[PDB]
Amino acid sequence: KVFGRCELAAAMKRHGLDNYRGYSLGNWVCAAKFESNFNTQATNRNTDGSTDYGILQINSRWWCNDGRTPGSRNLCNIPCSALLSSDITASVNCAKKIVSDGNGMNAWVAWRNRCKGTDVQAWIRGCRL
Amino acid sequence: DVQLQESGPSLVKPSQTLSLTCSVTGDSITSDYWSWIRKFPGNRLEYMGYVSYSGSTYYNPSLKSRISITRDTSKNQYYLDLNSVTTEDTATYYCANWDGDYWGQGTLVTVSAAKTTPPSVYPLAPGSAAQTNSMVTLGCLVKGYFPEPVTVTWNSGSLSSGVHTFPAVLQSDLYTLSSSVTVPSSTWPSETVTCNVAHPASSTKVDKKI
Amino acid sequence: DIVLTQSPATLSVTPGNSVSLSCRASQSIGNNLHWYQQKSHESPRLLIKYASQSISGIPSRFSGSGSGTDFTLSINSVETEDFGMYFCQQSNSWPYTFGGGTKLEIKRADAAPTVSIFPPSSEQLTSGGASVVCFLNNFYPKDINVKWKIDGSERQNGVLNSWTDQDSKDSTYSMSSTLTLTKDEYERHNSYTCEATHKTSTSPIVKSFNRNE
Repeated sequence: KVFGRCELAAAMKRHGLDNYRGYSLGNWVCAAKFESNFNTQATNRNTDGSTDYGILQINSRWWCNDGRTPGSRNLCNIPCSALLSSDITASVNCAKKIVSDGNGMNAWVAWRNRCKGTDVQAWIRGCRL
Repeated sequence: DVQLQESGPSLVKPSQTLSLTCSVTGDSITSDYWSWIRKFPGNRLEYMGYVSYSGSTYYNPSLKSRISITRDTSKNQYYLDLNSVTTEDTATYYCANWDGDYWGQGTLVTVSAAKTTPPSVYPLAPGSAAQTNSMVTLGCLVKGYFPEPVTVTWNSGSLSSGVHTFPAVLQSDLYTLSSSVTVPSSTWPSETVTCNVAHPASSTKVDKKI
Repeated sequence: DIVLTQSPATLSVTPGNSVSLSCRASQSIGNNLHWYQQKSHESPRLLIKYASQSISGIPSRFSGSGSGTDFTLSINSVETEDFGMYFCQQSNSWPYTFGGGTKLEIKRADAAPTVSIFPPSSEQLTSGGASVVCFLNNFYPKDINVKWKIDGSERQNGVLNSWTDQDSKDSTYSMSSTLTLTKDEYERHNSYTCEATHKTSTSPIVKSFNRNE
């Protein structure tokens, strides 16, 4: 599924992302924008064995098991297929664990490059939620 | 199937360091996030801290400067060290994964300067307090020991229904506990009833015939 | 720090009835609220994560709802085995914090204690001590009063009490009361009495013995 921006903002707020560990809602909308353009089915194969899955492009070397990735830790304790649903539950649960490491939202390359240090609240402006 | 086992001392002297180990199966230490939680006496739970995959730690501000959580993935273990303890650190300590699905068994750690002391075990027969009805209740008094726990069985565990073993009470640095067992009157004393006490801390095991 | 406040402190439930447990947060926490059950002598068990998400294997009779600052754990058709403590925990902000707990106990018919009193053992007397023990077994509700007398007069010094947790089979409580004296103090007096006052009678249950004939 490809979300609209305000649709995703509302869903992420219902899924408890606003102010999770200090990160405002716009951070998460911005990260989704630049990782997947709000596409829950996005997948990207990496040069190592791994693949990035779903709306937040969570990687199979570290965070989920797809069975084909050497070095896999499965830190979120899930199959990577769970990250490809129209239901963002599993992606949000895993994202929360990711950001609960000391590296925080720096886990996401797109967030570092396009969101960090900017007015991420622009991504929820004009949304009614 | 992930299993967590806590280990470490149950008695720590004031001003020393309380240390515990959590041994994990089924989940590499560097493949998860790992926590310590404690429960003080009145069901008051405190989240002590966690260590995430990168080795970053988060410590409760209440414990800032006294707590360390560390890892040894080669031993598939992680650790708690809590320095400069006081009697306020007496609690039941738990290790758990950060997701909360897997917990160790819980270990009571008592912080006290009091000396380890074996129990005196006394049989409680009716005596002058004759029991003249169809059931008789017998007991065993376990007095003057430190620290917890003791265990009590009756006839080596063969008598298990109708048993009440009471929580221990601390008075002037010593615990006392009692246990009752109820049996049909015609079976006692024709069939001997024996309470079996351990106190592991003092390597005591005693059997007392009623 | 976020403070979580639970309600009620204790629930006394008739098996087969449904109940609701509350957890309120001092700051908004989104859906970042988890529910645990803890039985005595066992570790906490995760029941619900993220306010409403189910946990593998937990009976469907447990469900969670709420958001923001107001959360509820619902238990449909409570079973006797659901007796224990229930805690909420937030993960929105570090430090993670827990509510103070709701104790779920099972309601059952009022029951008077079975009272038994025990003189000091010969072995204890030889060592110079004299404990008189009184068991008040299998009563309900948990509220009970115990009074000691020596030669007919009230005694409070040297009494220590201990109460069991609710029984898993019959939902009753038990209590032990121990009066500790020295051997010579015990031997100076004749009659010893344990008296229980419980809701089941306006008259106390009295168990006594005389040391000698």
